[PDB]
Amino acid sequence: TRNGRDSEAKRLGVKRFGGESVLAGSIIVRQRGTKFHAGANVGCGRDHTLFAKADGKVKFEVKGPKNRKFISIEA
Amino acid sequence: DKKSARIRRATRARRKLQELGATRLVVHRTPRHIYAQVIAPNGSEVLVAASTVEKAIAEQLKYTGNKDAAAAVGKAVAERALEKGIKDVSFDRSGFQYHGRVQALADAAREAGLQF
Amino acid sequence: FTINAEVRKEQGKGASRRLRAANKFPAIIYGGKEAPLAIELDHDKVMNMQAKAEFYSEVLTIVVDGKEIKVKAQDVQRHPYKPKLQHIDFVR
Amino acid sequence: MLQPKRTKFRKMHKGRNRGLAQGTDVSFGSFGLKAVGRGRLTARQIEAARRAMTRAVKRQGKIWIRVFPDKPITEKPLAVRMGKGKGNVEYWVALIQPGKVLYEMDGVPEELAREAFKLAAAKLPIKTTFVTKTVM
Amino acid sequence: KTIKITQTRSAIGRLPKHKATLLGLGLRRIGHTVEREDTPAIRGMINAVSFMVKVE
RNA sequence: GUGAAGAGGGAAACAACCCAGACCGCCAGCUAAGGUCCCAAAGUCAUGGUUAAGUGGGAAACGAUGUGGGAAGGCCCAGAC
RNA sequence: UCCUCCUAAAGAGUAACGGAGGAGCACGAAGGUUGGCUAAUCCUGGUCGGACAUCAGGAGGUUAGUGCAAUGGCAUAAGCC
RNA sequence: GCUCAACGGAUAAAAGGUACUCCGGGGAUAACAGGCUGAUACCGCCCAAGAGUUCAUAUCGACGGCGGUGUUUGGCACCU
RNA sequence: UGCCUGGCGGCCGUAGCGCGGUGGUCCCACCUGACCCCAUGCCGAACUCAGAAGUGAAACGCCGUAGCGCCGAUGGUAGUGUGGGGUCUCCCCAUGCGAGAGUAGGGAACUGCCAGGCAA
Ligand SMILES: [Mg+2]
Ligand SMILES: [Mg+2]
Ligand SMILES: [Mg+2]
Ligand SMILES: [Mg+2]
Ligand SMILES: [Mg+2]
Ligand SMILES: [Mg+2]
Ligand SMILES: [Mg+2]
Ligand SMILES: [Mg+2]
Ligand SMILES: [Mg+2]
Ligand SMILES: [Mg+2]
Ligand SMILES: [Mg+2]
Ligand SMILES: [Mg+2]
Ligand SMILES: [Mg+2]
Ligand SMILES: [Mg+2]
Ligand SMILES: [Mg+2]
Ligand SMILES: [Mg+2]
Ligand SMILES: [Mg+2]
Ligand SMILES: [Mg+2]
Ligand SMILES: [Mg+2]
Ligand SMILES: [Mg+2]
Ligand SMILES: [Mg+2]
Ligand SMILES: [Mg+2]
Ligand SMILES: [Mg+2]
Ligand SMILES: [Mg+2]
Ligand SMILES: [Mg+2]
Ligand SMILES: [Mg+2]
Ligand SMILES: [Mg+2]
Ligand SMILES: [Mg+2]
Ligand SMILES: [Mg+2]
Ligand SMILES: [Mg+2]
Ligand SMILES: [Mg+2]
Ligand SMILES: [Mg+2]
Ligand SMILES: [Mg+2]
Ligand SMILES: [Mg+2]
Ligand SMILES: [Mg+2]
Ligand SMILES: [Mg+2]
Ligand SMILES: [Mg+2]
Ligand SMILES: [Mg+2]
Ligand SMILES: [Mg+2]
Ligand SMILES: [Mg+2]
Ligand SMILES: [Mg+2]
Ligand SMILES: [Mg+2]
Ligand SMILES: [Mg+2]
Ligand SMILES: [Mg+2]
Ligand SMILES: [Mg+2]
Ligand SMILES: [Mg+2]
Ligand SMILES: [Mg+2]
Ligand SMILES: [Mg+2]
Ligand SMILES: [Mg+2]
Ligand SMILES: [Mg+2]
Ligand SMILES: [Mg+2]
Ligand SMILES: [Mg+2]
Ligand SMILES: [Mg+2]
Ligand SMILES: [Mg+2]
Ligand SMILES: [Mg+2]
Ligand SMILES: [Mg+2]
Ligand SMILES: [Mg+2]
Ligand SMILES: [Mg+2]
Ligand SMILES: [Mg+2]
Ligand SMILES: [Mg+2]
Ligand SMILES: [Mg+2]
Ligand SMILES: [Mg+2]
Ligand SMILES: [Mg+2]
Ligand SMILES: [Mg+2]
Ligand SMILES: [Mg+2]
Ligand SMILES: [Mg+2]
Ligand SMILES: [Mg+2]
Ligand SMILES: [Mg+2]
Ligand SMILES: [Mg+2]
Ligand SMILES: [Mg+2]
Ligand SMILES: [Mg+2]
Ligand SMILES: [Mg+2]
Ligand SMILES: [Mg+2]
Ligand SMILES: [Mg+2]
Ligand SMILES: [Mg+2]
Ligand SMILES: [Mg+2]
Ligand SMILES: [Mg+2]
Ligand SMILES: [Mg+2]
Ligand SMILES: [Mg+2]
Ligand SMILES: [Mg+2]
Ligand SMILES: [Mg+2]
Ligand SMILES: [Mg+2]
Ligand SMILES: [Mg+2]
Ligand SMILES: [Mg+2]
Ligand SMILES: [Mg+2]
Ligand SMILES: [Mg+2]
Ligand SMILES: [Mg+2]
Ligand SMILES: [Mg+2]
Ligand SMILES: [Mg+2]
Ligand SMILES: [Mg+2]
Ligand SMILES: [Mg+2]
Ligand SMILES: [Mg+2]
Ligand SMILES: [Mg+2]
Ligand SMILES: [Mg+2]
Ligand SMILES: [Mg+2]
Ligand SMILES: [Mg+2]
Ligand SMILES: [Mg+2]
Ligand SMILES: [Mg+2]
Ligand SMILES: [Mg+2]
Ligand SMILES: [Mg+2]
Ligand SMILES: [Mg+2]
Ligand SMILES: [Mg+2]
Ligand SMILES: [Mg+2]
Ligand SMILES: [Mg+2]
Ligand SMILES: [Mg+2]
Ligand SMILES: [Mg+2]
Ligand SMILES: [Mg+2]
Ligand SMILES: [Mg+2]
Ligand SMILES: [Mg+2]
Ligand SMILES: [Mg+2]
Ligand SMILES: [Mg+2]
Ligand SMILES: [Mg+2]
Ligand SMILES: [Mg+2]
Ligand SMILES: [Mg+2]
Ligand SMILES: [Mg+2]
Ligand SMILES: [Mg+2]
Ligand SMILES: [Mg+2]
Repeated sequence: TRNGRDSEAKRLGVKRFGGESVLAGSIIVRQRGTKFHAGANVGCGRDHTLFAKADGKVKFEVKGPKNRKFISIEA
Repeated sequence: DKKSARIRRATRARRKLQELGATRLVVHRTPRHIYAQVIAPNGSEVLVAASTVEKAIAEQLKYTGNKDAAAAVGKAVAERALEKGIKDVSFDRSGFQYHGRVQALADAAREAGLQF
Repeated sequence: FTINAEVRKEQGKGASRRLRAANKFPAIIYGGKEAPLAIELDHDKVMNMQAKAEFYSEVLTIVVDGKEIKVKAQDVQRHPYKPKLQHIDFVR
Repeated sequence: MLQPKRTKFRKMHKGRNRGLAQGTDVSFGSFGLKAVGRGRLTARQIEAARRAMTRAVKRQGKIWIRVFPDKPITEKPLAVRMGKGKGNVEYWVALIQPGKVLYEMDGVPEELAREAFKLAAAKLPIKTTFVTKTVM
Repeated sequence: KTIKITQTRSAIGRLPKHKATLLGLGLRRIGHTVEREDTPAIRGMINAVSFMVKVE
């Protein structure tokens, strides 16, 4: 065969889903590009990894001019 | 169109400043007149607002649209802001280059007592 | 150009197929300010009716519960390969 | 022999020819050869069935071909073991579900149409039927 | 108001969820007339394994 | 899911298919799959049709006034086939 | 050995001598931050100058660009200054 | 300070021959035969563009299509 | 109370395009000017400052229109969870869920605080 190669899988996705209680610093979404965006009390690291900046429940929203998915946290 | 280029030039400040959840002092400049308003951290409701369009301030000045007028507004806003109970604020220049009238407004707002 | 037609009570995939496998097929009447009306009717008549070119142009008066409703055949669903009708949309 | 002029990928998965067809109504011509059965028509079969039609109706009339291959079929050579790569693309096929109009015809009589579609229908693996363009 | 449920089929060649559902109803063997309190849940449990249980 | 590591009844015989999970005993009764004229436990059961090929009891393209149902479409008393 | 896509059956994971491509670096500015900016490709007019160099206006709007594959992402621009 | 790239790296340091061979094992794995399969092979059939002085179906039958057989080349590795 | 502007949101196409309009007393715009503040990899075009002769052209705001975009039932269809079945590459049946596309139709956004002018 000419090919027969592949990389190791990266385990990317929504780790904590909407409504779930998360602790301050908990990773909510591992992904490549900002598919989801950082809302209230949610960060965005160098890897575009969205993480909780406060102890609370995760909230998925669909707002903005371009209709993007945002992840917020509400205590 | 110019306006639309000024809105997007401002947006980065606004969207960064609403994330922090800070009370922003918006300053809309115009060839004739200058405006200024202290807006609540939510962004919807206004707490304090003043301008050269207000007759109370317009009656005093020579011409409404210059550095000496901007100071008269900048003083007026910060004079109200302290009476309401506001002190710690942010300054949203609103896509206007921080140099002339807006600087004269900002420095007057600092010299009046408003803390930023 | 007059056909007697019953009112539907069961409606879905289970009912429709049971109906279609009983010499009949489902249709619907709709238009104007009134609510839509789901209408069961016989196959062998309406199959012979569609051969005439007037069917897809002229006004048909469908008889339901005594009342005669005036309609035009807007849209229609043929069975993929077998020569038979699945469903008709009667605009008012 | 019909084939895509350049594609993204050379070799395609086998897949599963399921469901009903979409190109069901007779759109362009007056008559049409509808596929009753399920199957897959090769590039050769389509040409062979076209030649059988076009020669029956002579120079007159107009014919369409609603189906096109765009699916490469691979085949492993003779005296070759399993594995050691996906086989080489030999021929091209169009997957045909039930209901799919294959050929369409116009500018001929109804009497002479059916006879022309029999000659094509004989060439094809799939069981077919005659269909007329009904107005809505 | 209670409802009498009876197991009328074996729980051998069944899905783990259907193996669970009978453990949630409390049915052990075929021909076990277990009666339970009628709620929206228990009717759902019966609806999940309706093929192998009978209601009185 | 089953076997592996699960016997028992059925699929003629048939680890994995259908039914069903053997603690031990009894010359008790009710059922599952599957069956009920004889080999062999139980319907030569009841009613309404189909089949004439021993189909049932291996198979395709295609072929044919086989034979049942239907829903239509061509003509009569000026008498069509 | 490492990265990307599909196979992978709408969380993650998932094989084959299955299907296609890349990497063994680059950069004291290509980092930081502040303040700005907006693209492709055409149309018409214009010296040498022509399809295309540079200019003007109009059209399209992210087909662009992203130090390198592929993926996801970016006008608040992560783009170019 | 290592293409320790056979990239969880056996040593700092390593290629071949055996038909002169031997021991331990395997039908976990090939060569013969069997089996399952039937791409290929063989054997039929379906449509009819043409040849045949004219005339498709006396005899051939292109383009295509559908089966059988287990007779060839194969595949698989289920028995030994 | 209302009618007109501006500022900042909420909501992101029923909210956007085009076309047809109409508005200048303030509001906004161009416009005026270029020691001073500042600006151009050239250029007061841009950004900036000092202004008040002009206009509502352009840009903007408001009213009007379906040419598009956009929203979108009911019914059917596809698909599919579970237990069955068949003539088993593919279907079908009971029961649960149930699209997408199209169709009737909808459809020139709806608002929040705050400021100014005018009829009160
Ligand atoms: Mg991957
Ligand atoms: Mg993988
Ligand atoms: Mg808890
Ligand atoms: Mg960081
Ligand atoms: Mg419904
Ligand atoms: Mg169903
Ligand atoms: Mg109406
Ligand atoms: Mg081509
Ligand atoms: Mg699939
Ligand atoms: Mg499709
Ligand atoms: Mg289509
Ligand atoms: Mg090879
Ligand atoms: Mg009991
Ligand atoms: Mg009991
Ligand atoms: Mg063992
Ligand atoms: Mg057993
Ligand atoms: Mg047994
Ligand atoms: Mg036995
Ligand atoms: Mg048997
Ligand atoms: Mg066996
Ligand atoms: Mg046995
Ligand atoms: Mg059973
Ligand atoms: Mg048990
Ligand atoms: Mg058990
Ligand atoms: Mg037991
Ligand atoms: Mg015992
Ligand atoms: Mg009893
Ligand atoms: Mg008994
Ligand atoms: Mg039985
Ligand atoms: Mg029997
Ligand atoms: Mg016997
Ligand atoms: Mg026996
Ligand atoms: Mg007996
Ligand atoms: Mg007798
Ligand atoms: Mg009898
Ligand atoms: Mg009889
Ligand atoms: Mg039979
Ligand atoms: Mg036979
Ligand atoms: Mg036949
Ligand atoms: Mg016949
Ligand atoms: Mg008969
Ligand atoms: Mg008959
Ligand atoms: Mg009869
Ligand atoms: Mg009848
Ligand atoms: Mg009759
Ligand atoms: Mg590895
Ligand atoms: Mg995909
Ligand atoms: Mg996947
Ligand atoms: Mg996945
Ligand atoms: Mg999955
Ligand atoms: Mg793991
Ligand atoms: Mg595995
Ligand atoms: Mg792999
Ligand atoms: Mg390589
Ligand atoms: Mg330096
Ligand atoms: Mg730089
Ligand atoms: Mg930098
Ligand atoms: Mg500076
Ligand atoms: Mg910047
Ligand atoms: Mg691009
Ligand atoms: Mg990309
Ligand atoms: Mg640069
Ligand atoms: Mg090293
Ligand atoms: Mg090694
Ligand atoms: Mg090595
Ligand atoms: Mg290794
Ligand atoms: Mg590894
Ligand atoms: Mg090693
Ligand atoms: Mg030897
Ligand atoms: Mg030897
Ligand atoms: Mg020796
Ligand atoms: Mg030995
Ligand atoms: Mg092995
Ligand atoms: Mg041999
Ligand atoms: Mg052998
Ligand atoms: Mg055999
Ligand atoms: Mg065999
Ligand atoms: Mg064969
Ligand atoms: Mg023959
Ligand atoms: Mg023949
Ligand atoms: Mg012959
Ligand atoms: Mg045969
Ligand atoms: Mg043999
Ligand atoms: Mg073996
Ligand atoms: Mg094996
Ligand atoms: Mg043996
Ligand atoms: Mg435009
Ligand atoms: Mg506009
Ligand atoms: Mg006027
Ligand atoms: Mg100027
Ligand atoms: Mg004037
Ligand atoms: Mg004026
Ligand atoms: Mg105008
Ligand atoms: Mg408007
Ligand atoms: Mg309308
Ligand atoms: Mg909407
Ligand atoms: Mg839509
Ligand atoms: Mg929408
Ligand atoms: Mg709906
Ligand atoms: Mg409704
Ligand atoms: Mg529906
Ligand atoms: Mg399903
Ligand atoms: Mg099932
Ligand atoms: Mg059954
Ligand atoms: Mg829904
Ligand atoms: Mg819908
Ligand atoms: Mg739609
Ligand atoms: Mg469409
Ligand atoms: Mg329409
Ligand atoms: Mg209405
Ligand atoms: Mg209308
Ligand atoms: Mg509109
Ligand atoms: Mg409009
Ligand atoms: Mg309006
Ligand atoms: Mg209206
Ligand atoms: Mg709305
Ligand atoms: Mg409005």
